[PDB]
Amino acid sequence: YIQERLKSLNDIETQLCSMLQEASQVTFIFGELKRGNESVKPQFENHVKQFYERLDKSTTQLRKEIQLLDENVQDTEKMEEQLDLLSAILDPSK
Amino acid sequence: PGQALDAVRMRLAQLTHSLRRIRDEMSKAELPQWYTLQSQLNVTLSQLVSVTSTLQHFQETLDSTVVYPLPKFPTTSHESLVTTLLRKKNIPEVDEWMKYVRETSGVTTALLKDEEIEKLLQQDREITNWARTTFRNEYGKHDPFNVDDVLKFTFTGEK
Amino acid sequence: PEWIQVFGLRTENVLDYFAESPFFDKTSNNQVIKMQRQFSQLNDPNEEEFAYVDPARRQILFKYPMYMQLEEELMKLDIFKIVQSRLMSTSYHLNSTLESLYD
Amino acid sequence: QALYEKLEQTRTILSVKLAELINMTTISELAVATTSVMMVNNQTMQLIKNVQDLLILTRSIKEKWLFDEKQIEELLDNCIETFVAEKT
Amino acid sequence: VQQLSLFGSIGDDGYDLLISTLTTISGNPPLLYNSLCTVWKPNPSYDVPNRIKLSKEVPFSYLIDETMMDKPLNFRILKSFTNDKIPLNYAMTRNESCSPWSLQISDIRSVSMQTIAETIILSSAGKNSSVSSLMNGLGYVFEFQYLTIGVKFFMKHGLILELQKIWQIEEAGNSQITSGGFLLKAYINVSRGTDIDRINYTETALMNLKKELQGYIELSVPDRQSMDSRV
Amino acid sequence: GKSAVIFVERATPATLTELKDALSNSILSVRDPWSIDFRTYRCSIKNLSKLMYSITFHHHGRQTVLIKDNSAMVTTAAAADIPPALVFNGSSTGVPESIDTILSSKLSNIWMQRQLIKGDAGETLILDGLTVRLVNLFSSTGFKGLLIELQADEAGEFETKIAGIEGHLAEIRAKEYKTSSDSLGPDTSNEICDLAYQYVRALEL
Ligand SMILES: [Se]
Ligand SMILES: [Se]
Ligand SMILES: [Se]
Ligand SMILES: [Se]
Ligand SMILES: [Se]
Ligand SMILES: [Se]
Ligand SMILES: [Se]
Ligand SMILES: [Se]
Ligand SMILES: [Se]
Ligand SMILES: [Se]
Ligand SMILES: [Se]
Ligand SMILES: [Se]
Ligand SMILES: [Se]
Ligand SMILES: [Se]
Ligand SMILES: [Se]
Ligand SMILES: [Se]
Ligand SMILES: [Se]
Ligand SMILES: [Se]
Ligand SMILES: [Se]
Ligand SMILES: [Se]
Ligand SMILES: [Se]
Ligand SMILES: [Se]
Ligand SMILES: [Se]
Ligand SMILES: [Se]
Repeated sequence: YIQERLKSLNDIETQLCSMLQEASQVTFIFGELKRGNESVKPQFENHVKQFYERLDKSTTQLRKEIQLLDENVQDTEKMEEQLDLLSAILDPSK
Repeated sequence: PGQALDAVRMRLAQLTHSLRRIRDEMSKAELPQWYTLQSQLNVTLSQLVSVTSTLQHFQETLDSTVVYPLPKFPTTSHESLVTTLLRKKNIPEVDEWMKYVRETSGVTTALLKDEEIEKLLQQDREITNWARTTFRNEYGKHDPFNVDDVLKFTFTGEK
Repeated sequence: PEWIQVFGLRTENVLDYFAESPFFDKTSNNQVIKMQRQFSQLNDPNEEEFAYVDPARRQILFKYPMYMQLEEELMKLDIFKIVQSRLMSTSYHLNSTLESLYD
Repeated sequence: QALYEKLEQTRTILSVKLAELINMTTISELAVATTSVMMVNNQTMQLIKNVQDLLILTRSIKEKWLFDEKQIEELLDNCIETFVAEKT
Repeated sequence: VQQLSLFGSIGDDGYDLLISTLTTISGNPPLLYNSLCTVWKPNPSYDVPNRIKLSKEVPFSYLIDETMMDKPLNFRILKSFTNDKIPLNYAMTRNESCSPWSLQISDIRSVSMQTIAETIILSSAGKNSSVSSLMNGLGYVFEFQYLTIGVKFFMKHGLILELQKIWQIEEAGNSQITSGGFLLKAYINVSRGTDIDRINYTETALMNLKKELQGYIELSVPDRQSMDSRV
Repeated sequence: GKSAVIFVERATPATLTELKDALSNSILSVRDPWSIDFRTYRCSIKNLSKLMYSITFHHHGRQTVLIKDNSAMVTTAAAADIPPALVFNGSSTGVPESIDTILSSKLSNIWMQRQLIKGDAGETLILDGLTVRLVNLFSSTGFKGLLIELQADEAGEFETKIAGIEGHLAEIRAKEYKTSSDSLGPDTSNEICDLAYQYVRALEL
């Protein structure tokens, strides 16, 4: 059940690529209707729009390293460290 | 005078009740609590002030005709002078901040043009409008075993 | 209004009416139709209670001794937003205190 | 967690709601000075709200992290020559 | 002594996790203790309710008799038995000396706690000596018999959880009701009528797990009509 | 021959302290104090030995048992005297019960306790190879008696031990009270169990 939850996890992750990217075609048409006196309206917004949401494309670079982390990835057993001292005392006499 | 004007005031009381809780939470400092909850519970209570601020603009003909102070009966002999700046309303520094709205009004401005400059203000807004039907149009783009009782009834033997 | 008035005026009641129009300096013409009477007071100087009721003024004006003179010339006759603009200012102190909260 | 789906897909609907009323930033006297910082705060509020649901879901993608003994032979054979080769 | 309890279940396959997720979350892994609870009515023909109960834990060679149960192990009995359910037919009633045997009594708005007062035993002998005879000879004759195993994980505040599976042995042959998956159990047997403010702190340590445990399988307590020892 | 016991229906608590002086030659050590009870469970059932009998004894802890018509078994209220392995099956309640709070209060409809008597704060003294502990009883009838015990290490010396009991008891210069030496099962495996038959049988119950 590690697959369904990382399945919804890249199934919400691809809903961010339709999220940060629509923050592209949002900035584009603001330069076409542009060339006007006040055409700097969308410049306080769009440029606050793709300045703001372009750090939501930062959060889209952390997702795949998590699914590349599936590629990349009292209470002790230290009783076996008494295997470690053990080998040493057999090492001292041997 | 305003048989329904009082039902507007009870809706000023519903919105004023947004202040009640808010300000008694202010004093609820300085020990820190629930930013998400309160912030959202402060924002939400603020909005409605504007929406009762809205339901007033439909009645805006009676704040213009103004219905105004035919209203003061009491004869509160002097001490209502504080009810007089209180009845008085008028504008606070917020007015000092209204001229900051006047220098933000900046320029502009009339005396500036008469008309055809204004008709270039309205023809200036209306073109911000069409850019939005080009906007919404590109937006829709990506949009079994028996319940343990009977088993304890099976600890009662029941089959 | 005006203070140098009552200092030498000695207001009283119905002679304190004029100390208003003249004090506030707001009465123009149709309050000056009551200036045609005191200007024909100075220019001149050189039952029927069922034939009466104003009742806007008869169910209000009640007991006045002479508005009568202006009542016969009243026989011949013919901002709840600004209390809410300082409660707009109640919004700004929450606007800047909410804004200074934002920092 | 099917409720991270119901809230953060209502947060997805919130990214959907957050782009909705924000760009929606619109083009009375007292109340039309009102609505103009009403969306500077409540468009950008809800903007730090899906910015907060950006962080909530940015670092809550991170909470998706979550013998030679030879029996007693090599035990008691070296459990003597330890201590009786210790004192003797 | 008033004790309180509740339970739930999950598939056999997603019991691989839960077993070492009762190792991760409990701080102790499940451990095997065999428990066979047997019944006796009072002698049903008396005529002048709680039926008689009994228990024991037993030679590991005697439970599973086939090649010492196919070599040794601890949790290897987990994946082995579903419809194979008879390790022993019960050898009928079994039991003239009785061996160690024990019992207790428990009688009946968040949770439910029965007053449970207990006891133990050693051995029997004489005219009617045996366990079946000194059972109906005590005036209580057999109604039924039951059995199980368990895997328990130690916890804070003397809390323990034993995942279990049961069988029923009788006249028509014995078969395990563990069918369909695995079971679990946990309890706290209080000092008799112990402080209820520990009966409000007994629930809330269990509410952690109840709505923490809710969602691997829900945390809920079973019906009372089925609770009473009544027959 | 590791056990035996006896009682008296004629005696007083003021005849209880006396035998010390002439038995003070054999007493090396005074060990810890016992306590006790005894009661009869009368089944309320109709018709059909019909008298159910109960008892309890604390010397470094307690445990209980019952005997009716030559069929008996042993029990406990204790966790130590109960293998911890009994609780290892988890089978153990850990919520141990008075058996007399089990039968009297739970079972009140049919078998309610039909008799009660006992005596308290017993003591010990050491008779070589067979201990001797002593305590007195009090009925509803006023003072109802006295009672004492002995337990032998060696089995074969049990003939000289039962011979030595009445020889220091002939010096009693007092009037008869008797006992039973019998064993329930021809087995009689418990030096713990076989003085309880010399108890209930010699209490004439
Ligand atoms: Se975003
Ligand atoms: Se990684
Ligand atoms: Se070790
Ligand atoms: Se209201
Ligand atoms: Se306040
Ligand atoms: Se506040
Ligand atoms: Se303003
Ligand atoms: Se007058
Ligand atoms: Se005039
Ligand atoms: Se008048
Ligand atoms: Se008139
Ligand atoms: Se603030
Ligand atoms: Se903010
Ligand atoms: Se700060
Ligand atoms: Se907006
Ligand atoms: Se306003
Ligand atoms: Se708003
Ligand atoms: Se060592
Ligand atoms: Se646990
Ligand atoms: Se097996
Ligand atoms: Se309970
Ligand atoms: Se029984
Ligand atoms: Se609960
Ligand atoms: Se239950």
